[PDB]
Amino acid sequence: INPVNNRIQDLTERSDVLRGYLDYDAKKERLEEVNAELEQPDVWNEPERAQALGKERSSLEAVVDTLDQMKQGLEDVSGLLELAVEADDEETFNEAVAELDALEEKLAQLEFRRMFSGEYDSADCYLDIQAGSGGTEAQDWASMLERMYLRWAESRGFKTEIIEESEGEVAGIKSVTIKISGDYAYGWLRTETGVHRLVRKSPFDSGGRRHTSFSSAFVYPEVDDDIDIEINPADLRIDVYRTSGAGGQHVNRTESAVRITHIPTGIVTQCQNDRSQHKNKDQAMKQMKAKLYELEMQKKNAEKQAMEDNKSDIGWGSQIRSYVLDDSRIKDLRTGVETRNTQAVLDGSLDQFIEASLKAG
Amino acid sequence: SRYQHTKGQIKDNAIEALLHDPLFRQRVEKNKKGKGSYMRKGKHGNR
RNA sequence: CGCGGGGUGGAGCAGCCUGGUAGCUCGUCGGGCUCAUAACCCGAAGGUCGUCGGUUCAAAUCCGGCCCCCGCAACCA
RNA sequence: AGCCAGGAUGUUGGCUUAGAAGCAGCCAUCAUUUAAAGAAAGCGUAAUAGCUCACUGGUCGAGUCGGCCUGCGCGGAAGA
RNA sequence: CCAGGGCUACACACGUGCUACAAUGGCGCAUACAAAGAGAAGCGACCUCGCGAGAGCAAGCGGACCUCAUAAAGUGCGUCGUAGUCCGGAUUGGAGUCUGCAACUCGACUCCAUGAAGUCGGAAUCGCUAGUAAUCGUGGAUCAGAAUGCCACGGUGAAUAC
RNA sequence: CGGCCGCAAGGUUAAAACUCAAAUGAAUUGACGGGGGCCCGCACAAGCGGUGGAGCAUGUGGUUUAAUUCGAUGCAACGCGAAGAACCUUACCUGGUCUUGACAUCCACGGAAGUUUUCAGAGAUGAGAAUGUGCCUUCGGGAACCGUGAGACAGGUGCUGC
RNA sequence: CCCGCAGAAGAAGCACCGGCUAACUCCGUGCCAGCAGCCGCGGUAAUACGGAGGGUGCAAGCGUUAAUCGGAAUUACUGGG
Ligand SMILES: [Mg+2]
Ligand SMILES: [Mg+2]
Ligand SMILES: [Mg+2]
Ligand SMILES: [Mg+2]
Ligand SMILES: [Mg+2]
Ligand SMILES: [Mg+2]
Ligand SMILES: [Mg+2]
Ligand SMILES: [Mg+2]
Ligand SMILES: [Mg+2]
Ligand SMILES: [Mg+2]
Ligand SMILES: [Mg+2]
Ligand SMILES: [Mg+2]
Ligand SMILES: [Mg+2]
Ligand SMILES: [Mg+2]
Ligand SMILES: [Mg+2]
Ligand SMILES: [Mg+2]
Ligand SMILES: [Mg+2]
Ligand SMILES: [Mg+2]
Ligand SMILES: [Mg+2]
Ligand SMILES: [Mg+2]
Ligand SMILES: [Mg+2]
Ligand SMILES: [Mg+2]
Ligand SMILES: [Mg+2]
Ligand SMILES: [Mg+2]
Ligand SMILES: [Mg+2]
Ligand SMILES: [Mg+2]
Ligand SMILES: [Mg+2]
Ligand SMILES: [Mg+2]
Ligand SMILES: [Mg+2]
Ligand SMILES: [Mg+2]
Ligand SMILES: [Mg+2]
Repeated sequence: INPVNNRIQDLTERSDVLRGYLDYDAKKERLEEVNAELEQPDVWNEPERAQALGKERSSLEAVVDTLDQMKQGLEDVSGLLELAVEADDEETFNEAVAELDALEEKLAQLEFRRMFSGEYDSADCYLDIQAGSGGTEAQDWASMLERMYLRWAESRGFKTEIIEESEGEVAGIKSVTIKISGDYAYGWLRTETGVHRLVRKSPFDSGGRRHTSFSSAFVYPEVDDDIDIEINPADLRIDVYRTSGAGGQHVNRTESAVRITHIPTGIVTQCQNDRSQHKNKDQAMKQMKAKLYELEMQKKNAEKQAMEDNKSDIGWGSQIRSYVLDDSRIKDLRTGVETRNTQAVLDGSLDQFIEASLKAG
Repeated sequence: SRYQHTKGQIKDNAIEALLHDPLFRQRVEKNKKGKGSYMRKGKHGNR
């Protein structure tokens, strides 16, 4: 028919998922309820509420006001060339060409919303893939799931770097660590944390029967340059006193010992090893430098442990995709995308398993 | 609703720690014919 | 801050003392052996010797500074 | 130096067409109505609103103001 | 339904084959000795042209009469005399023939030139005891053209089994 | 654990909670043994000639790619299906297109079929420009072919050798 | 307790259906959700899951837990090794 007009029905294909997910009718209808909330004289007495809302109304704009104009252009961009192809108006033929860029850039305005989820989207990330027990079949599938994403990362233009590796005793691997390098590395693979599921007839067992083996693929950026010891002497109360006393008249007179008490925290750091106050100062400053940074490593782990506590209670909800190769069927159990193209999946056909997975997530 | 796994504390990884839980153990299907496909009575024993 | 030794492939040790071409076991990689793995047999690759500077025909080597590691010392009051 | 008037015009001026609208990081320094007005010196309010100074006239009407070179002082200066 | 590309891609590795490392050999000339098989929009002698692959003309035969199609090793004479040699044959450049709408990715063959690796082959491993092994040549199925593969026939013809 | 005994090591008397739905005995049919007896095959021994080394043909795993079609992938896959990928094959990839359709039966309507040539395009197709008319006693249609149309369906080298 | 009403009028549910143990097949879910007393069923043709059709077992009562005994001659004197 027309590659120009079918492209419009393909922008429609990208639009309808966003129409159904965020509910652009109810997402629109939410705005008029908060217009009357904001249109009020007694909203000045809660300025924090209005400041939280004054941009919240604008957050609803770029979602609704983009889609509200987007539905109008579907008939408009298609109907422009439809009248231009009849009269063969070559200028009007070229007029609808820029019209194809009208809604697509608006769709790109929603692409901001697609990548809005995240604070390290453009950061480089790691691809850590651990294998389940499963005998050797799970060892092989970790390798089969390695090259699943290793073929895909190079299929899109991302730099693939293999940092760590651990091979199988018989065949396959055990736990490989790939570092995907480039911009938007962690952004696309953010929806890849979670266990993957394989169902196939295992070739490793002699009487080969259908094994249901699993593999997990946890990703994380691990990119930082900010380390704060907070050795600022506005803190760190210094207390100097004299030792126990074994060296006669001298050590009982010299205030050699020293204590380092942190002002915000309260941990004390004493040192009375050497004989000079100048020498015990640097050692007590060193031990305080250790005990303060090691307190920071526990608060890093405390927030990390509470982060896992929202993940350990999930259980059988950490499964991502079901690769049932006995009947040649793929099941993304999160969203509900079924595909019958397992030979093409291993090439890295997961673009269908991202557009459905990431925008809805 | 909340799955009780068999490890008290969890450190550094959630999804990977659950991978070594008996929830995600290997499931081997007992074949209908061949090796390890003998049954006393099976599913309906009428002779 | 003192004194002595050390930093050599992925690991552990040689060689430095008295300068030129860096070695051994394990590991890694490829191929055989076996139904398959381990092991075994065979072949090959891999380190400018912590870093910088100086001297020298030539620096892993001799000297110096710094960073790092270990041991000793850190005393009479 | 005081006491009396104005202190405007487009301009809610382009942020990226969430909010500083003479006022956070925004840019740049326009031309006219002209005794006179900087798209700005401060306070202020999510923002505005509002009150003064910049600059200019009337008026009681004379010297006055800002630096530099220097003599001698002042504050900084709390112990048994 | 349709055109072009791809199944022929290329740092690597393996399996199965062909051809050699030479003198029981290569090359030059003359030349002896077979079986089976295929053939009609098919195979297509004699003759002429060409260094050739073939081109032109063109009977015979759908068949023990015709064509494919001089079988090659072998034999005799001569030469090279043990070197990367006249061993070996890949690769590439230039010039052509056939088939086919079409030979570029991607054909077969010929011609001229070029002419690498390879000098008896690590661990290890395979086939075979009679006209077998080894070694040489021809045909057919497939097919417009396109094999060292497959299938099949024939020539020469061992060694050892205590 | 407590009691008795012992120099000690321990001996003796002797539970429960919890957990599984089997533990065990003799015998029987097979398979297996680095068990025995007997026997066979190129299995070994005795030998000849090859493979792995070198170039090339072909297939495969990989890697790559828009795609490198799918399948075979210990022995018993790897010159395998393919007795032959320049188009075709072809199922693959990109792009261009048609959908009750390239192939099939039924129905109504309009026309014998069929032949020649031009324009646009990579082609599929679209638009035309000339021409003709075979069988019966239905002859206002049956028998053939072309075209449009809706409804049944057509189609699949799509999945499962589990 | 006995007589009268243009009146069937006011009165039927509950488990189970693989075997033990009377009683069969289709849809929906695909080792997930669930069933259970025991053996064990569910891995895309389930009579064992869920829901319907029928079928059975009982019935103003059924079904499930709980307790004792029986089956248990698995405490055996009757009656074992
Ligand atoms: Mg030396
Ligand atoms: Mg190895
Ligand atoms: Mg030097
Ligand atoms: Mg003054
Ligand atoms: Mg002073
Ligand atoms: Mg004073
Ligand atoms: Mg084609
Ligand atoms: Mg193939
Ligand atoms: Mg080729
Ligand atoms: Mg001779
Ligand atoms: Mg001639
Ligand atoms: Mg000729
Ligand atoms: Mg030659
Ligand atoms: Mg030549
Ligand atoms: Mg040898
Ligand atoms: Mg032929
Ligand atoms: Mg034959
Ligand atoms: Mg005692
Ligand atoms: Mg005891
Ligand atoms: Mg006998
Ligand atoms: Mg198949
Ligand atoms: Mg073969
Ligand atoms: Mg298409
Ligand atoms: Mg007619
Ligand atoms: Mg016609
Ligand atoms: Mg079978
Ligand atoms: Mg009645
Ligand atoms: Mg039940
Ligand atoms: Mg049922
Ligand atoms: Mg009882
Ligand atoms: Mg008894």
